[PDB]
Amino acid sequence: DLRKLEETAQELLRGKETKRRAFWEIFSKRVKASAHMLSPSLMALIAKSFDVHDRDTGIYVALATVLPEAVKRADGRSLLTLSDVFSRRLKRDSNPHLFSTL
Amino acid sequence: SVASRIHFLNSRTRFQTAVHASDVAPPFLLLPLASPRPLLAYHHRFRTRNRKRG
Amino acid sequence: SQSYPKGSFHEGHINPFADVQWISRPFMKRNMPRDHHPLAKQHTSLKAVTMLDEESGNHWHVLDGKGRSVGGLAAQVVRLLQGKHRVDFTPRTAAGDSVIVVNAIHLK
Amino acid sequence: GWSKVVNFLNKGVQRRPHRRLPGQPHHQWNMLKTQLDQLVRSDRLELTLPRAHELQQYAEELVHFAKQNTPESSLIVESMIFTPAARRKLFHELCPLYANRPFFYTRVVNQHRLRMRDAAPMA
Amino acid sequence: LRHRVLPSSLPNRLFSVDNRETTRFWPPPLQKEEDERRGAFVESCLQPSGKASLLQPPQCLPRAPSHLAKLMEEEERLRLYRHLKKEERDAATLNKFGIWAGEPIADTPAAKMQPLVAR
Amino acid sequence: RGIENTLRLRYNYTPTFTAKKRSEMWKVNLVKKIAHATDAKQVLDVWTYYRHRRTKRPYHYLLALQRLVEVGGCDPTDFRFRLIARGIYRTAKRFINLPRV
Amino acid sequence: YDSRWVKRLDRLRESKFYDPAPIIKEEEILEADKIHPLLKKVTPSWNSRRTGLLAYKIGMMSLWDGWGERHAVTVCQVDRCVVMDQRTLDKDGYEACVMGIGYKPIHKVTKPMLGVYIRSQIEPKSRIAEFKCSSDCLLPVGHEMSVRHFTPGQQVFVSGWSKDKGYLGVKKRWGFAGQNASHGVEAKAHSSPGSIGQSKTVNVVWRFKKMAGHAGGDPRVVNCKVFRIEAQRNLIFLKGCVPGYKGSLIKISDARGKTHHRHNRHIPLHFPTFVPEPGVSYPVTLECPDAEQDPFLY
Amino acid sequence: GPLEEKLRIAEEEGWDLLHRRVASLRQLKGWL
Amino acid sequence: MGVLRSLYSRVSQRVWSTLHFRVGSRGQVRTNKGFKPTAFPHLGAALFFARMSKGLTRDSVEKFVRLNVSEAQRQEIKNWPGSVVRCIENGACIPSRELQSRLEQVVGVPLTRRKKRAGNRRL
RNA sequence: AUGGGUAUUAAUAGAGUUUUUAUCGGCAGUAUUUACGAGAUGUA
RNA sequence: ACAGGAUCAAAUCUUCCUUGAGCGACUCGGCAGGCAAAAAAAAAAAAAA
RNA sequence: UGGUUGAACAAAAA
RNA sequence: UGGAUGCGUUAAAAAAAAAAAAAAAAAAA
RNA sequence: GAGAAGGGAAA
RNA sequence: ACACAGUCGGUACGAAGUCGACAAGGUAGUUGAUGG
Repeated sequence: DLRKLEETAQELLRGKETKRRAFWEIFSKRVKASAHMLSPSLMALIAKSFDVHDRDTGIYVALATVLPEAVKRADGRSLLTLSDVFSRRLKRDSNPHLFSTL
Repeated sequence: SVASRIHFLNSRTRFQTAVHASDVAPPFLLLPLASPRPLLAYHHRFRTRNRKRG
Repeated sequence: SQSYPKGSFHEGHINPFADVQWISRPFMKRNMPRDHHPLAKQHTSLKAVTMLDEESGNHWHVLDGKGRSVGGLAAQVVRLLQGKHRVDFTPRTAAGDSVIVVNAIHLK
Repeated sequence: GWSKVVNFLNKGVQRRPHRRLPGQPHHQWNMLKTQLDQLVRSDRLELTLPRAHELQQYAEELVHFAKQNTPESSLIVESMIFTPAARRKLFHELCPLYANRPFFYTRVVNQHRLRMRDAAPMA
Repeated sequence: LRHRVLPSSLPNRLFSVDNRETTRFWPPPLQKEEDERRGAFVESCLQPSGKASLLQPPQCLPRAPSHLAKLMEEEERLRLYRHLKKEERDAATLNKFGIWAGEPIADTPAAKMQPLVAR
Repeated sequence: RGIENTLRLRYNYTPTFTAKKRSEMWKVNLVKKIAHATDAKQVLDVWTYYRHRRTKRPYHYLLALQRLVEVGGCDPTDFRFRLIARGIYRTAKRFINLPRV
Repeated sequence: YDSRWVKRLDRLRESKFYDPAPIIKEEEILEADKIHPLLKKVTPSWNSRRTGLLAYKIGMMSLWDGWGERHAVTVCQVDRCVVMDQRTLDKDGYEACVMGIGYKPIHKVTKPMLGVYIRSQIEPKSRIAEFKCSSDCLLPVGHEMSVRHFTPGQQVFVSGWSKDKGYLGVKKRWGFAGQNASHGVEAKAHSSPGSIGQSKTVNVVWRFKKMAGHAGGDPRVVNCKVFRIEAQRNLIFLKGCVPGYKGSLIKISDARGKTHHRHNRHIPLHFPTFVPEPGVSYPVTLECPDAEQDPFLY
Repeated sequence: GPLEEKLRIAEEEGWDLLHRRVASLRQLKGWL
Repeated sequence: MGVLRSLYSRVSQRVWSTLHFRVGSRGQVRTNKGFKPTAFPHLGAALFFARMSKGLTRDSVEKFVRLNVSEAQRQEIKNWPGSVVRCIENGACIPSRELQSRLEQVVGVPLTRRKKRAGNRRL
């Protein structure tokens, strides 16, 4: 659930332990499946968790698909995290609408 | 009545005013006079139906 | 007073020299089933559909009975009900699948 | 025997207005009159529940007709009673005692116990 | 109000002697008897005829005409309220289920609220 | 209108290990698939699939409701959700935490 | 719940304390307060069939007709027979009028049935039964059936339950002949059933064989002629006899099949039922028509 | 009025097979 | 013919007016519990289905409608070319509310979404 | 009213109460039954 | 339940859609009633104190 | 082939 | 103030009727 | 295709 | 017990886990066989 995903992201942030390929695949699949339920804070948390370990599997595009809807409830910290992550992770001139929304 | 309830709920000028919390008093109630109630006696007849089994 | 009902040989030719001496039907010619005129030519039959459910283990067959012989269909249905088509058949249980047959009015 | 046969044989049966005592009708009438006389003399009798229920009506009839004080009712009471002691008790004690009682001069009390010797309910 | 609040219909949909919104006037015969006795009491106490009606044990009710007038106005308002609420509930029931309660047509024990027996 | 056979199918022979496991495994699979579902459509499809499996419990109903709320609600008139609502009303008095429902 | 003697004496003294007889009007008028707002007339089609109604058997008496002919007649009372619901194809899968009759004490009524009665806005009912009918003949909920439902002279199909006679042998239950009272007949054979079947070839006793048992208590149907009706007390006087005890439930409906074709083809009937017009005056008592030919002619 | 097998059943019948699988006699020659 | 028809004709005569007071089979495709008019493309189709389920003739249905409808509706029926029931079933003419109500009374089921009137008000 | 401080009807959180017959005699003692949830992932 | 939903938005009184058939229908949920007593042809007939 | 059909008939065929 | 019976009276109509004792999408209680 | 003349029902 | 009441056979654990697992997926630990 969302709480379990939040706990997983927090665990990934607290330590620098290298996780397994199966873990990465399952986590990415679950995040993509739950993307429409993510609050801006949890979305920023998951984006930072992926960015820190430098794993890209389309998760950034999948999150950007839904982020403009969740931006309206974003706090300052979440806005900072989302800007920092997406500005670097999204392809140049990919989703200008998302940056405009931010 | 429903009309008066709606009037109060629509009014933007009517309030329940209290300078201090202890101002508020229970709504005043007028108690009507009594008269025989065979209907209520009938209801009691139903209510006491199964006392022997208890 | 009462008498015998009118059968199928009261409404057609009779050839005593032929093996099929007269054509017999479930009803009279005017009483045979038919499709409502404006609600016709909208449907087609796949004649047989199979549903496999590996979780519950209860599989389904759905068969079209239009134009089939009663006994010819009954033997096949009995095979499916017993489950003798399955490699794990057991005589001591209802080891077959479930069966639905449609268009029983059109059995011959 | 079998208890359910009571239900089986009473399905669709009426209760007898009078409970029949043993013997022939003259003997039954004599028994009822004798026990009515004894009841008058004793003010209370320990009987079987059915017998008390049966004799109650005759006790009530005796009192009702004794109160009326006419030759006809006197003859009725005479036909009901046997002994001079019962006659005296009735007329000189029960009638004045019930002078203002319109009806219902007796009562039957179920003892809620079975008689030891023969398991007869008592009252 | 900007967002209208919806009252609950359970008081209308619960049929028991513990639900007044539904059992207030039931049964109609005893409702009629209650109304008749209330009217008789009002006429025999708030409009005295100089004699003790003896309909009930006596009460020390006001006798001044000034008080009697206000009591009569209160009773008239109560009567109007009860009549109007009964009429409205009957209309709602008719429009909803087509159910309608009328006056008895014949002199029968059931109309008298008595059981039919051999006597 | 209806299926011809509505009398209860009472097996007159005891099940085998596999048969009984298949009979009873809904108690695991229902909650597992409710948890795995990330959409009201999936939740209602799973509930409808297990509609005939008895006997449902208050925690089953509560898990369904919680998952629906988390996924983001559904039409309260969809017949699949009406199954859940009617079941809840049926077992209302047996709920310990009715206010949570 | 008194003693046997007390009940016997009260039965004896019953007559002394009867209520005075009421005054029966000759004509009556009906206002809107006694007419269901949704009750409207209908002209039937070939398939239209009206509903029956429920009555209590009250007693029997002898009445003279116009020519001076004496008929034994049974009096039945429609004691507040009221429509409580309608069955419909889409809502119930069939069509019928549900009718409740009688009065039951509340202390004897159950709570869910009390809720049903409160929803119906009626006093607690004694009995409830259905009457299947045509769609056009459905009556509105709350309407009270009147004896005017039946035109005097019509034939009515009546159903009821016969009385119970207890356990009876073959002689009394089926009128078996028994044996001679003399001529050496054995005691056990005086009222015996004799043989009860064939022999070793068939080797059974056939089902439905007549033997001793608990007699009575069967559903019995008959035909009656509507002799008279009184609207004031909802009394219907039917020519003949009716099964059941005094005070037992009776279903009364229009004659059907052969009886209808032979007797009711020309007697007009109200559809769906008698529909009063406000302000109009109607007779209180109605008699069946007299015979055209003189019964005492020979 | 106002995965081919899975899609067709969803579109026409209006419910989801989920893990269940369906086939019709039209495809028998592919397995014979 | 003579004073007697053919036995086939007599049997068909008897069977012509068969009237069953039951719907006694759930395997039939006919109006039953839970009937929905919207299952059919239009009111004409629903009406034809309901009438065929009832086993009634177009002429009898039309006669009942004509004889039970009001005077103005009767005049409109007379003015309309052809048979109104046939046109409705064919989906050629739109009936009025009163005409539909009488048709529904005849066939036992609604033909459009039936509107019930509640007495609810939001505060 | 260049308009909603704005006009009308809060019983409002409380529409709440035991009839009739009856001179006198008699019954009314007991048992069964509703959470076959995992309160709980406890109020964020 | 007019309970939820759609719309350049409904005659008072819903234009429609949903509610697999709003649990077969209507009710109840401190509902329901086996035995005793007292009555009792099937049944019916006692509110509690 | 036609409801034409109780012990009655018409059409077509070879 | 009544009970039973026929030697009395009524009916001979309905059978998808009168009526009944097991609402059943509940496939391992 | 048969006393297929045990039951179902088949070209 | 359908049973002269016996005889021959008679259920095949776990994944009920999951930080799972050649060619495609449009990511479902889903899929490959099949035009008259």
